[PDB]
Amino acid sequence: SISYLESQVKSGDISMKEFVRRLAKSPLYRKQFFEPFINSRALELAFRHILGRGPSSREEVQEYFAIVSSGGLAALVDALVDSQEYADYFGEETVPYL
Amino acid sequence: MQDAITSVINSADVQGKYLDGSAMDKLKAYFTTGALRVRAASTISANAAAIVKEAVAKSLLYSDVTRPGGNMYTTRRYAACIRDLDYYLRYATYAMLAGDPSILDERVLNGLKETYNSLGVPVGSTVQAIQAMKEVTAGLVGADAGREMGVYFDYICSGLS
Amino acid sequence: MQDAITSVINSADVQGKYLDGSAMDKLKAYFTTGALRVRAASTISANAAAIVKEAVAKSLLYSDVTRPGGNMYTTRRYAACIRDLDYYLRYATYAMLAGDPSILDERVLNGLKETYNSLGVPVGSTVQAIQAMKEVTAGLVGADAGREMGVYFDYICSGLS
Amino acid sequence: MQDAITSVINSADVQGKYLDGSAMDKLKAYFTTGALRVRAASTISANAAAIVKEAVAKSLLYSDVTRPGGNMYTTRRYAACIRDLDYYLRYATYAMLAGDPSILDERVLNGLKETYNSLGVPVGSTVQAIQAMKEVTAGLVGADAGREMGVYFDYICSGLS
Amino acid sequence: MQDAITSVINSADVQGKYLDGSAMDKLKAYFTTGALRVRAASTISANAAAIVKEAVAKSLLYSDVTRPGGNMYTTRRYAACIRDLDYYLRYATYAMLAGDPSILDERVLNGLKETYNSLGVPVGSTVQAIQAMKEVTAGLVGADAGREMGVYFDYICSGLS
Amino acid sequence: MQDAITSVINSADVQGKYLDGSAMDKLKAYFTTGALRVRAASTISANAAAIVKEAVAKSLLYSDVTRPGGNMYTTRRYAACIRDLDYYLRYATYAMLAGDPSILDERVLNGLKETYNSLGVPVGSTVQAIQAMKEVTAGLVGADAGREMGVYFDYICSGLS
Amino acid sequence: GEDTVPYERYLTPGGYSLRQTRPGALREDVGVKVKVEKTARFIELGTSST
Amino acid sequence: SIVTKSIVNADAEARYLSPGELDRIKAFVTSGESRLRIAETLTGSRERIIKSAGDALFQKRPDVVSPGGNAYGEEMTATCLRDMDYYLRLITYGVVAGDVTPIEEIGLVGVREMYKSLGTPVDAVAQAVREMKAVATGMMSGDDAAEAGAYFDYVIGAME
Amino acid sequence: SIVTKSIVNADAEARYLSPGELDRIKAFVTSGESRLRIAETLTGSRERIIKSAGDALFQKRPDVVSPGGNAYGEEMTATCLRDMDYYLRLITYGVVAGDVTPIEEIGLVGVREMYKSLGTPVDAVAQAVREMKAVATGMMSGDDAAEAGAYFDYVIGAME
Amino acid sequence: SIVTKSIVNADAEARYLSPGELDRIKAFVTSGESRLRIAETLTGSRERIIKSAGDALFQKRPDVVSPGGNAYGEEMTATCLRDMDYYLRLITYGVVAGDVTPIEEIGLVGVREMYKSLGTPVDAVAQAVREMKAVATGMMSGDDAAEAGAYFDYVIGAME
Amino acid sequence: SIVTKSIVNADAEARYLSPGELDRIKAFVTSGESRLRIAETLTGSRERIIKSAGDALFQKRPDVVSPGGNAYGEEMTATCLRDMDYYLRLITYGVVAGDVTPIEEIGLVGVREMYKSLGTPVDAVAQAVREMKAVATGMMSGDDAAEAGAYFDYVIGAME
Amino acid sequence: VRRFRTPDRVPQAGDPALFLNMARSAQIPK
Amino acid sequence: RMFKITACVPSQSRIRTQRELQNTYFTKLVPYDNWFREQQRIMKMGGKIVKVQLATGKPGTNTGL
Ligand SMILES: CCC1=C(C)/C(=C/C2=NC(=C\c3[nH]c(/C=C4\NC(=O)[C@H](C)[C@H]4CC)c(C)c3CCC(=O)O)/C(CCC(=O)O)=C2C)NC1=O
Ligand SMILES: CCC1=C(C)/C(=C/C2=NC(=C\c3[nH]c(/C=C4\NC(=O)[C@H](C)[C@H]4CC)c(C)c3CCC(=O)O)/C(CCC(=O)O)=C2C)NC1=O
Ligand SMILES: CCC1=C(C)/C(=C/C2=NC(=C\c3[nH]c(/C=C4\NC(=O)[C@H](C)[C@H]4CC)c(C)c3CCC(=O)O)/C(CCC(=O)O)=C2C)NC1=O
Ligand SMILES: CCC1=C(C)/C(=C/C2=NC(=C\c3[nH]c(/C=C4\NC(=O)[C@H](C)[C@H]4CC)c(C)c3CCC(=O)O)/C(CCC(=O)O)=C2C)NC1=O
Ligand SMILES: CCC1=C(C)/C(=C/C2=NC(=C\c3[nH]c(/C=C4\NC(=O)[C@H](C)[C@H]4CC)c(C)c3CCC(=O)O)/C(CCC(=O)O)=C2C)NC1=O
Ligand SMILES: CCC1=C(C)/C(=C/C2=NC(=C\c3[nH]c(/C=C4\NC(=O)[C@H](C)[C@H]4CC)c(C)c3CCC(=O)O)/C(CCC(=O)O)=C2C)NC1=O
Ligand SMILES: CCC1=C(C)/C(=C/C2=NC(=C\c3[nH]c(/C=C4\NC(=O)[C@H](C)[C@H]4CC)c(C)c3CCC(=O)O)/C(CCC(=O)O)=C2C)NC1=O
Repeated sequence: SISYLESQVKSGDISMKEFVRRLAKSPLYRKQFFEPFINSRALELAFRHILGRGPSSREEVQEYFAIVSSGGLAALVDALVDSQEYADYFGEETVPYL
Repeated sequence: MQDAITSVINSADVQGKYLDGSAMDKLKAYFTTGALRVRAASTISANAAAIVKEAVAKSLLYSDVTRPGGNMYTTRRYAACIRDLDYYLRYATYAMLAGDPSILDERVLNGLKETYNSLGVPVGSTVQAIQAMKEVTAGLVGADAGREMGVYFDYICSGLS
Repeated sequence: MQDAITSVINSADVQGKYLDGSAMDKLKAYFTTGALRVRAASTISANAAAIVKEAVAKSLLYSDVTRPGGNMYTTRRYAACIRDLDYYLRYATYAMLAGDPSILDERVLNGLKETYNSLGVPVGSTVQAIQAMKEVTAGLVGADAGREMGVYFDYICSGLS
Repeated sequence: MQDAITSVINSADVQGKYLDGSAMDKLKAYFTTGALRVRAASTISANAAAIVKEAVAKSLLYSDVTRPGGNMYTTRRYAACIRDLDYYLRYATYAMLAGDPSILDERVLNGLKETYNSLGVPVGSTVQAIQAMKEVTAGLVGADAGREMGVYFDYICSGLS
Repeated sequence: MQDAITSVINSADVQGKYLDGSAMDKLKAYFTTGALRVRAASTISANAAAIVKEAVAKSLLYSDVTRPGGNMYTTRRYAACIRDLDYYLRYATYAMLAGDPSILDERVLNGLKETYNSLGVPVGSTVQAIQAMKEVTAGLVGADAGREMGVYFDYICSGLS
Repeated sequence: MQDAITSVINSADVQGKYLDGSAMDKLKAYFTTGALRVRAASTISANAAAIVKEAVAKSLLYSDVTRPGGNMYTTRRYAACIRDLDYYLRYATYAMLAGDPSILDERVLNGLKETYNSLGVPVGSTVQAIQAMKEVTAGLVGADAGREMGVYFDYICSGLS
Repeated sequence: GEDTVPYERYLTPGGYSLRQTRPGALREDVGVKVKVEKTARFIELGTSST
Repeated sequence: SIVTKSIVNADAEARYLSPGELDRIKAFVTSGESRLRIAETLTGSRERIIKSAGDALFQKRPDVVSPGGNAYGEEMTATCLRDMDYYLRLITYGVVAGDVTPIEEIGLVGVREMYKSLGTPVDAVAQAVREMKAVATGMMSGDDAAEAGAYFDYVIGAME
Repeated sequence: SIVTKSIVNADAEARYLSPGELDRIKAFVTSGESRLRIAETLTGSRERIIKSAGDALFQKRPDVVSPGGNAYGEEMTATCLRDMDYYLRLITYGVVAGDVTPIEEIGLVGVREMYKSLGTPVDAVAQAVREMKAVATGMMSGDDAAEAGAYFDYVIGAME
Repeated sequence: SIVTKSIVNADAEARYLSPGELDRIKAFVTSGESRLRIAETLTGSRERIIKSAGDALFQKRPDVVSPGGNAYGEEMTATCLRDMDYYLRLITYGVVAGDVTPIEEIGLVGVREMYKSLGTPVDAVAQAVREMKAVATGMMSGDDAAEAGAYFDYVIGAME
Repeated sequence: SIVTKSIVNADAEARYLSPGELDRIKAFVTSGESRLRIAETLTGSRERIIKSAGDALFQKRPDVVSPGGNAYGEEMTATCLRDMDYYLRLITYGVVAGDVTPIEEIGLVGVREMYKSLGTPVDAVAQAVREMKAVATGMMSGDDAAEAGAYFDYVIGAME
Repeated sequence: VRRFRTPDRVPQAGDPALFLNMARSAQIPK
Repeated sequence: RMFKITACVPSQSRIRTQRELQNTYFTKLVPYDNWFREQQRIMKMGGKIVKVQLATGKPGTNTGL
C-alpha cells in the first residue's frame, strides 16, 4: 500500500482523481502493469484501469501511443486522467469502475 | 526484467544453494565489463537521433518503401518509423547495460511480430534497418562495445524474424 | 467465389425473400454486360504474354530493381516476377468475367501481403507494375472494357497496398 | 545455407562486381583453414557419443534436473536430451566445416526458443550443457580448432538465450 | 524540494552569477557534514519503530489522550497516531539528509495545521510527541547528529504550532 | 460561450419576445462583417508563430525579463511564455470570429489573474506583450480588421490588469 | 508416386519468415536496395598509372 | 539490483540513464569486490551463524520452543532453523546485488500473511534475524559489518 | 542533485532510502572534492573556453555568422557567446551537483521551442557545445575530462 | 559449392560426411589455387572476351542485329553485351566455387521464361556463350581450358 | 630529414658532426616512435580527413565549386580532393622524417608556378590545408596535434 | 541447533546419498 | 509544486446520460505539471474557477521544482 495517498484522500485535501493519477504513476503500478508489458499492451491495461473501458478506435490507440511515446507512463496517466471522458464519467469523487 | 546479477541470484535461489565459485566468476565478469557498458551507454545516449537518421539514410531512404505504396510513405508513417527505430536503439542500450536480454523479450519482442503482421509492416525492411543501426553504432563505440551492442541487436532481429 | 448472379441469389436467400424487382434489374444489368465481358476476356486471353512484357517494359525495366541489389535481379526472380504478373492478369480476367471481386480476395489477396512482406518483395513497385498492366490492357480492349478491367486491377492494388 | 565461399560469392553478386582482392584474400583464408577444419571434423565424428556423455556427466548429471520433478527426469526425457545434445554437436560440426553459421540459424535456431518455451525445457541448463560440450571438444581437438568450434557453440548458446 | 547544493545553485542562478568563493565554502561545509548525515540516517533507519514507540511511551501513554474522550483513544486513532509520528521521523530524516528543510514545508507542513484543526487533533500534544521523538533520537545518534536532527524537528514543531 | 447570433437570440429569449427589427439589424451587421472576419482569421492562422515571435522581439527581448532574475529567464519559462502568447492570439482569433468576447472571460480571463499572481508572472510585461501582438497583427490584416482584433486584445489586457 | 519418401515441399510465409529472415540466414538485398561500393575517385586518380 | 532499479527508473521516465545514475552504477561496479568478500564471509560460516543465532534466539524467546509455541519439537525446531537459513541466504543475495530487491522480491512481500497462516509470531522471527545480525556483524571488520548490517536492518525493518 | 533524486525516488515508493542509495550518496559526498576541482577548472578559464569555442564554431559553421544567419553582426555574435556562456555555467552547476537536474531543469526543457521561436538552428548550438567540450576536455586530466565530458555529452544529447 | 553440396547431401541422409566426400572436399581445397588462377585469367581479360565473342556472334547470327531482331540498335547491342558480361561473371563464380550451383542458382533457373518474356531467341544466346567459350579456351593452357570449358559447357547445356 | 640536414650542414663546413647535432639526431631517434604513431593516426583515417576537409572547404570557399571556378564539376572536384590527398601524404612523410625537406623537396618548390599555370587560387588551397589541419588536430591528443600542426603550419606558410 | 544441516546438503529423492548406507553396508567380493 | 485550487464544474451531460451525482465545487491540490490540462479541462466543461493559489511552490525558483 502507498500510505500518504491514503492519508491525503481520507482527509479530503487531495481529490480522488488526483489519487488515481498519483497511484497509477506510483511504482507499484509500474512494477505490476507497466514493466511486464509492451506499451501497446500497457496502454490497453491503463485504459481498463483508469477509464474502465477498452480503446474503441484505431485513432485512439494512435493518439495515446503517441502520448506514451513522448512521455512514458507519467504522460500516459496524465493524458488519461485529464480527458473529458474521465471527468464526465467519474468526476472528482467517484472511483473509476468497469 | 533482470540483469546478469539478478539472473545469477535467481539461478542460485532456484537451486536453493549459496553463491558458489562459478556464480562469483560470472559476477566478476560482469563487474569487469560494467565500466565499458557505462561508457558505451553514455556514447549511445549522446547520438540517438544521429544513429537513427544514419540507419534510415543507409537502408530505408531512396528505396520503394519511402515511395508511394510503401509502408514508410506518409509523414505519419515516417514519424512512426523513426519512433520504432528509437525504441529499438533505446532498448538495445538497456539490454547492453543490464547484460541480459530479458527486457527485450519482455518489453519489445512480446507482441511485436503480431503487431507488425496486423499493421502490414515489412519485417525484413525493419530487420535491415536494425542491422544498419547496429553497424552505425558499432562504428561509433568501437569493436568490443559494438559487439556487445550487436548481440542484443541480433536478438531483436532474431525475435522479429 | 461467387459471380454477380450468385451474390444476388445469396442476398435474396439470406433475406429469405424471393427475387424482387431490384434483383431482376441487377441480373438484367449483368446479362447486358456479359457479351462485352466475354469479348474482352477473349481479347485478353489473346495477348497475355504481350501485356505482361509491355507492363515490365513500361515500369520495371531499366530501373534499379532489375539492377544488382534489386528484388527483380536474378533470372529466378525475373521468372517469378513474370509469373506473379501473369497471375494478376489472369485473376483480373476471372473477376471481370464473374463481375464480382470475391475471387480476388479469396485467392489472390488472401495471404499476399504477408508473403510479399516475408520475402522482401517491394509492394509499391509491383503496384506500379499492375497499374501499367491495367493501362496496357485498357489500351487493348477499349474504354469501357478497360474500365471494368481497371476496377478489379484497382481492387488488387488496393488489397496489396 | 551457405559456406564462406557462397557468402563471398553472394556479396560480390549482390554488388554485381567481380571478385576483387578482398574476396580473394577471404577465400585464401578459408582455403588455408580448411585442412584444419577437415581434421577437426574427423576427430569430432570419432567421439560423438563420448563428447555428449561427458557433457552430461559434467553439467546435468547428479543435479536436480535428473531428479524427480526435473525436465530431464524420465527415460523418454533423458533420451530426448541426448538427442538434442547430439543435434547441437552435429550442427556445430557442420558450421565449423562451412565456416559460416548460416546453417545454425537456418536449421537449429529457427523455432528452437519457442519449442523449448512451449515444452517447458530449461534454456539455462541446456546452455550450460552446450558450454560443457564446447569445453570437452576444445579439450579434444586442441586450442585453435577448439576456438573455431566454440565460436559456433557460442552462436548456438546466444541464439538459444 | 531542494538540498543545500540545489539551493546554493538556485541562489547563484537567480543572481545569474557563477559559483564564487562563498558558494564553494557552503558546498565544502555540506560535503564535510555529509558522511555524518549518512551514518545518522542509517542509524535512524535502524530504529524507526523503537523511536516512535519510545516517544509515545514518554509523552502520550497513560495520559488523558489515550483514555476515553481523548483523540488518541480508539485503535484506529492509535494506529493513525503511530502513522503520523512515523511520518514526522521519516521526513525529519529526509530533511537531515538534504540539509535543507524545504521538503518539510513542501510535503509535511503544507496543509497540516488545517487538517489537524479540522479533525480535532491536539497540536500541543503532538508537538510534545515530536519533541520526545527528538529527545530519543538525539540520545540515539549522539550530540551533533542529534542537534542537526533537532533543528528539523524544531522546524516541524514550529510550523505545526 | 456565445457569438453575436447566440447573444441576440438569448436576449430575445430572456425577453420571451420574437426577433424584432433591432435584432434583425444586429444580425445583418454581423452577417455583413462575417466575410471580413473569415479572411482576417485565415490571415492570422497563416502567421501565428511569426506574430508571436515579432511580439517578443518588440517587447520582451533584450530587456531584464530575459536576463537572469527575470520571470522569462529559463528555457522552460521561455517556452511557457511563447505558449501563453500563442493562447492569447488564438483566443483573440476565436473572439474575433464569434464577434463576442464571452469566450475570453469564460476560458482565458477566468482564473488567469490569480494564476499569474500565484506564479509570480509580471502582468504589466505580459500586457505590453499582448499590446505588441495587437500592433503586429493590426499591421498584418489592415485597419478595420486590426481594430476588430484590437478590441478583443484590449479586452484581454483589461481583464488581465 | 510409390518410389519416393515425402519431403517438405511448401512452407507457410510464417515458417519461411522464421527461417530465412533471421540475421545469419539473411542476404543483404532482401527488402531494401544496396548501393554500389566503389572506391573513392580521388584515390583512383592519385595512383601511378591509368 | 542497482542496475535493474536504475534502468526501470529511467524507463518509466522515457529517458536514458542520467549521468548521476551512471556513476552510481560505476561505483557499485567498483565496490562489487568488497561485496563478494562479504558474501564469502557470510557463505562460508553459515553453520555457526545459524547455530549460534538459534541458540541466542531460544535463550531470548523461550516460549516458542516451550510446548504451546510454534517451534516446539524436533522437526519444528529444524524447520525454524531452516527458515533462518532461508533468510541468511536472502541476506547473501542482497549483499551481492547491492540492493534489497532480491530480499524483498523473494522473501518479504507476503511474509506477514504466510506467518499468520502458519501461526507464527513475527516478532520472534525479527529477534531471530536480530541474533543472526549480531553473530554476523561479530564476524567481520567494521565497514563490512556496517554494509551487511544494512541488509540485516532492512529484513528486521520489513518484519515490523 | 543526487540527494534530491534519491530522496524523491524513495519518496514516491513510500519507503526510506535503501542502503544502496545511501552508499551512492556517500560516494558522491566523497567525490565532491574532485567535483569542486573540476568546477574551479571550468570556472577559472571560462574566457578562453568561450573565446576558442566560438572561434572554432564560426570556423566550423560559417553560415550562421554570414549575412542571413542568426548570429550575424556585433550584438548578435555577442548574444551567441552569451548563450554559450550560459551553457558553460550550467555545465559547472551540473558538475557540482553530481547530476543533470540543474542543467535539464534550467536550460534544456523548452530549448527546442525557444530556439525555434528565435529562428536558431539547434544543430549549430550542438556544435557550439561540442567545441566547448573539445576546449574543456583539452584543459584537464583524463578522469576529469571524462567526468566533465559526461555533462557536456548530456547537453549535446539533449539538443538532438 | 562443393562443401555446400556435400553438407546438404549428408544432411538429408541424417548422417555425417562420409570419408569419400571428405577427400572430395580435400581435393577441391587443394585445387583451389588452380581455380583462382583460372579465375584471374577470366577476370583480367574480360574486355577482349566480351568484345571478340560479340563480334563472332553477330558474324555468326546476323539476324538478331538486323532490324527485326532483339539486339538491334545501340542500346540493345549494349544490353546484349551486358548479358554476355553477366554470363562470363557467373562463369567466374562457378570456376571459383568448384560447382555450378552459383551459375544455376543465379542465372539459369528461369532463363527460358525470362528470355521468352523479353522476346529473345535462346539459341542465339547459346551461340553467344559458345563464342565466349571459344575465346576463353583460346586464352589458356590445356587443362585450364578444359576446367573452364566444363562450366561453359554447363551454361550452353542449360540453355538447350 | 634530420640526419640529412645535419650531415649536409657539417659537410659544407668541412667538419664532423658536432656533439650538439649528435644529440639532436639521438633525440629524433628516440622520438621516432611517437612520430610513427602520429603517422599511423594520419594514415588510417585519411578518408574522413579528406572528406570532411573538402566539405568544410567548399562550405568556406564556395566560388571555386560554383561555375566559373577551377574545381567545378565531377572530375574537377575529384582532382581537387586528389590534390588534398597528395598534401596529406606529404604531411605524413614530413611527420615521419622529422623535418620538412620531404614536403618542400616534393610538393612546395614550384607550387605557385604550377597552380598559376593551372589557373588555381592558391589561397583556397591554403584554406584546404587549413581545414585538413582542423580535422587532423581534432583527431589526436594535445602534443600529437601540436607536432602534426607544425607540418600543417609549414604547408600553409609555404603557400603564402 | 546441532542437527540442522543446510537445505542444499540434505539429500533428495533423486540423490543416491539415501542408498549410500546400503552401498557401504553390503559386501562386495574381490 | 502544487496549486490549491477551488472550482465549480457543472456537468451539462447528466440529463442525457442519466448518471448519478458527483458533488461539484471541489477544493483540491493539483500538481504543477498537469495543472495546465486540468485548468483547460475545467474550462472545457464550462465550469467557473473560484480560487487559484500556489501551495507548495515558493515561486521564482529555477531548480528544485
Ligand atoms: C506526510 C505529511 C502528512 C501528515 C503528518 C498527515 C497527517 C494526517 N493525520 C491524520 C489523522 C490523525 N492523526 C492523529 C494523530 C494525533 N492525534 C493525537 O491525539 C496525537 C496528539 C497525534 C499523534 C502524535 C490521529 C489520532 C488521527 C486520526 C483522526 C481520526 O481518525 O479521527 C489524517 C486524517 C486522515 C487519515 O488518518 O488517514 C491526515 C491526513 N498527512 C500527511 O500527508
Ligand atoms: C517498445 C516496444 C514497441 C515497439 C517496437 C512498438 C511498435 C509499433 N509500431 C507501430 C507502427 C509503425 N511502425 C512502423 C515502422 C516501420 N514500417 C516500415 O515500413 C519500416 C520498415 C519500419 C520502421 C523501420 C510504421 C510505418 C508504423 C505505422 C503504421 C501505420 O500508421 O499504419 C505501432 C502501431 C501503433 C502506433 O504507431 O503508434 C506499434 C504499437 N510498440 C512497442 O510498444
Ligand atoms: C536440429 C535442430 C532441432 C533441435 C535442437 C530440436 C529439439 C527438440 N527437443 C525436443 C524435446 C526435448 N529436449 C529436451 C532437452 C533438454 N531438456 C532438459 O532438461 C535439458 C536441459 C535439455 C537437454 C540438454 C527434453 C528433455 C525433451 C523432451 C520434452 C518432453 O518429452 O516433454 C523436441 C520435442 C519433440 C521431440 O522430442 O522429439 C524438439 C522438437 N528439434 C530440432 O529440429
Ligand atoms: C488558455 C487560457 C490560459 C492561459 C493564458 C494560461 C496560462 C498559464 N501560464 C502559465 C505559466 C507561465 N506563463 C509565463 C508567461 C509570462 N511570464 C513572463 O515573464 C512574460 C511577461 C509572460 C509571457 C508573455 C511564464 C514564464 C510561465 C511559467 C512560470 C513557471 O514555470 O514558473 C501557467 C503555469 C502552468 C504551466 O506552465 O504550464 C498557466 C496555467 N493557462 C490557461 O489555461
Ligand atoms: C541558461 C539557459 C538559457 C538559454 C540557452 C537562453 C537563450 C536566449 N538566447 C537568446 C538569443 C540568441 N542566442 C543566439 C545564439 C546562437 N545563435 C547562433 O547562431 C549560435 C548557433 C548560437 C550560440 C552559439 C542568437 C543569435 C540570439 C539572438 C536571436 C535574435 O536576436 O533574434 C535570448 C533572447 C535575448 C535574451 O534575453 O538573451 C534568450 C533568452 N536563455 C536562457 O536562460
Ligand atoms: C545474371 C543473370 C541475368 C541475365 C542473363 C539477365 C538478363 C536481362 N536481359 C535483359 C535484356 C536483354 N538481353 C538481350 C540479349 C541478347 N539478345 C540477343 O539478341 C543476344 C542473343 C543476347 C545477348 C548476346 C537484349 C537484346 C535485351 C533487351 C530486350 C529488350 O529491350 O526488350 C534484361 C532487361 C533489362 C535489364 O534490366 O537489364 C534482363 C534482366 N539478368 C540477369 O540478372
Ligand atoms: C604532391 C605534390 C603535387 C601537387 C599539389 C600536384 C597537383 C596537380 N594538380 C592538378 C590539377 C588540379 N588541382 C585542383 C585543385 C584545387 N582547385 C581548387 O579549386 C581547390 C582550391 C584545389 C584543391 C582543394 C584542380 C581543380 C585541378 C584541375 C585543374 C584543371 O583541370 O585545369 C594537376 C594536373 C592534372 C594531374 O596530372 O593531376 C597536378 C599535376 N601534383 C603533385 O605532384
